[PDB]
Amino acid sequence: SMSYTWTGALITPCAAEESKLPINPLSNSLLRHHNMVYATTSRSASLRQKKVTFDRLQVLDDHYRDVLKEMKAKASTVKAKLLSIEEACKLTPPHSAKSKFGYGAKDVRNLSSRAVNHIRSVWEDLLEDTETPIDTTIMAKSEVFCVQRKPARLIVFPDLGVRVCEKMALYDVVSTLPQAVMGSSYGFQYSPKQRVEFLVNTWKSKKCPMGFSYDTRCFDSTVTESDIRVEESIYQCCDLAPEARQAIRSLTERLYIGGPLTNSKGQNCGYRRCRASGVLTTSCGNTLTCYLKATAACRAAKLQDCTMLVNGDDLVVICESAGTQEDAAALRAFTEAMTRYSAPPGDPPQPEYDLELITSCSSNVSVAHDASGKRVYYLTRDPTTPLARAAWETARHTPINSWLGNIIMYAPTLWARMILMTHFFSILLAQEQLGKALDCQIYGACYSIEPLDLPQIIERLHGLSAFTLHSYSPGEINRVASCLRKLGVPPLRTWRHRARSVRAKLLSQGGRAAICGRYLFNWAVRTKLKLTPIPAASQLDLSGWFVAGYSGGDIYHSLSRAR
Ligand SMILES: Cc1cc2c(-c3ccc[nH]c3=O)c(C(=O)NS(=O)(=O)C3CC3)n(Cc3cc(F)ccc3F)c2cc1F
Repeated sequence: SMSYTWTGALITPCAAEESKLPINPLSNSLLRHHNMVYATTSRSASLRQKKVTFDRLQVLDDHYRDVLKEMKAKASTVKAKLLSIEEACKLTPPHSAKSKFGYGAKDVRNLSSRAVNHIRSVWEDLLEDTETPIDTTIMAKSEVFCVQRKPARLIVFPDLGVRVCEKMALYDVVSTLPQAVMGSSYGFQYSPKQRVEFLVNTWKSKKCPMGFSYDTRCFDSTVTESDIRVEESIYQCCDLAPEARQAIRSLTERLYIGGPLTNSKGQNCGYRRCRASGVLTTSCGNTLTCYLKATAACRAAKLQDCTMLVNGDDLVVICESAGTQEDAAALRAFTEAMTRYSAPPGDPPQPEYDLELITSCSSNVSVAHDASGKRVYYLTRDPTTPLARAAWETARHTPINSWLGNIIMYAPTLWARMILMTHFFSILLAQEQLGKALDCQIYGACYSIEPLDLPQIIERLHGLSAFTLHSYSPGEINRVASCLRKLGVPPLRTWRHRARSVRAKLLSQGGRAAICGRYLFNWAVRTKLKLTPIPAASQLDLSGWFVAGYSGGDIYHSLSRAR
């Protein structure tokens, strides 16, 4: 069946759309080639519609059926809880899209009578009606990139009331079921340090390792109605409250398998028969589907001792080599099996024999040295997108600060320490905003974090070595330096100079600012300050940070104030 059908109505914006990076003094201090930075808009939506619309042909076999039964036997151990309305309301981001029914995210979070009444009505409707397709809005996503232009990605999501109900029925399922089913292969249970440890230990565990990343083209569009019903068959193995069982059944038939598309103007846009990108099950469902197809494809390909690491549609496989020619042929057999399963490749996978050459979750393993000269493995990535987005976020107030998420997740990297920390601490200190909480995203969930709490966050995630790495690889240094020339970012010497300045100012303030000066900027001086465990680090409640993926799932993970 076609992933989408269209009526001809356009994918419309709801307000004015900015596509060019503004010429602003603060962003220009970071990145001077402003014309290279752009944001996607609804103006390119028709190009994306063409790419995501195609017929799916899916052929299932015994390997697929065998793996599915194995997955369901593991799902059968799970007991999932129905969330109360209050619990589901607290998981709603403060800036989540308002309902079309007269209330918004602040009303949901405040448990306003109108919001609660409407959520109760939507819940009862899911329990009573098993078939009426649920309306969804389709919008073009506004995302920033560096040239060499991508068309806008499309986001499809139901109304706020339905999103609260999805949490009630499925938040516990999507949070706990993936690790129960996939075990160590489930990527979202790992912090970046745990992920690098898992990749390095897996790589070194093979007698002669071979690894590859597998890029499915337009994954959400490749997801069939059969895949979404198979995903529900796994959720149904949980012990569930009867209302949760009916809600999951109704949500599957009325929303997850497909439904009508409406634009921002209220016009009928078309019909979807594939994965919606903006529902609570997007991450979990994609992860399960990708794991199932890949596990079965490994068996069809006769790949030896496969270890998968899956995050949604992002897949990396590490296995035992059977020799270069045999590996090349088995990888072609894997691709053929994935294609039969309706997961054809974007670019053909390539066998890799060096762990540092593999890109998974847009990241690669690299090596640096700690204060003792000991080798420390860590995850890095090409810094082009992070820098382009940091420049955008400097010129415009954006709802999500990718720069803050990048400092947290890529804290050990040369580029996050020398450029992102220096730039934003310099600006925030000048604005007396170091203690102002900002929103960022970790594995798709929204968190409100104060920049002054970064040292203890980084220590907990990455260890104290994140503040002592030096002797970065020549390849990594070259990639960063080349990116700076390309984007017109000042060279690393300028960053060191700016860091010494903000470091002095932070130290002069005492308190949490001085802890930022000491730990975050010790790299900038020859006269190193002594770095001991931060007392606040052991007290941090990082429950919920690295449990599951929630991208597109409308999840907020910071504390709700009492009432
Ligand atoms: C080192 C490291 C950092 C991240 C971050 C991450 C970086 C910066 C800020 N905040 C973050 O969370 C994410 C991530 O953005 N997750 S997500 O669910 O929104 C997914 C995009 C939909 N991931 C998983 C992931 C990354 C892809 F680039 C692609 C697919 C994926 F699953 C990571 C894996 C890692 F090894």
